[PDB]
Amino acid sequence: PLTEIQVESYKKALQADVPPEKRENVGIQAAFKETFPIEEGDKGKGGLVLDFLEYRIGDPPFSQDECREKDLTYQAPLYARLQLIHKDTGLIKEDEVFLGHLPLMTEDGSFIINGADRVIVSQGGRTVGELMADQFRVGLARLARGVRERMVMGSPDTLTPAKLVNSRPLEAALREFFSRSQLSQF
Amino acid sequence: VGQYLGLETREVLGVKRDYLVLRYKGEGKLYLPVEQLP
Repeated sequence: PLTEIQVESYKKALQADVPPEKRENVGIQAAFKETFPIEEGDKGKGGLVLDFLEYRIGDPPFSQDECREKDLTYQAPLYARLQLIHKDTGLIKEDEVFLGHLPLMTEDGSFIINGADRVIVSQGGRTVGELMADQFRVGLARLARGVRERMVMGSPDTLTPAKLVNSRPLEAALREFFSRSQLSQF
Repeated sequence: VGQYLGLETREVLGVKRDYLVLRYKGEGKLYLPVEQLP
C-alpha cells in the first residue's frame, strides 16, 4: 500500500517515542544535529557556542477521536535541549526551548487539523516524511540565524539559549508545509 | 536565589570539565566551572 509506507515514513522522521540516544540520523534528528552548533568566535576570546543535545516530542493531549469530535488539531509539542557555552569563562547554560507544535499522522496518512481530515499528497518521489524533514531543515536554518545575529549584537553575559532562539521562522516554515495540505475524501 | 544542585563531571568543547551545578530559581540551569574562582 501507500498509507502504510507513508505513515511509517513520517513516523521515522520524528522518531517521536524513541529514546534520544537510540535515535538514528534521520529527518529532524539529522536536521538538528547537522544545523547545530552555532558559534560566534568572532570576539577574540569566546563569543558563544550553542550546541544541540536532544529534542523532546510531547505526547498528544487529544486523541484522534477527541480531535474529530471536538474539532481540534492532532499535534504534539516540540522542545529542544539547548546549551550556551561561554568559552571566555567555561560557563554553561542549559535550557529546554519550545520550538512549536508538530502535527501527528493518524493511521491512514491523514492529519487532523482543527477537526478536519487533511492529507499531504506526495506527487511524488520524496515521501511525506522526508518532505517535512526537508522543510524542517529550512526553518531551523533560519532559526539558526536569529541566534547568530543576537550573539553579535547582545552582551554575551546576559545572553542565554532561550533569548537567542526565536521559533517563528521554524513555525512559519511548518505552517506553510501543513498550510497547503488538502481535505480528505475517504 | 540560587539553588545548589551539586558538582557534576560534564564534557564540553571536546572533553571533560567539572562544574558547580546551580539552578537559579527563576529558571536557568547554570553550570559554573571549578577552574574559575567564583
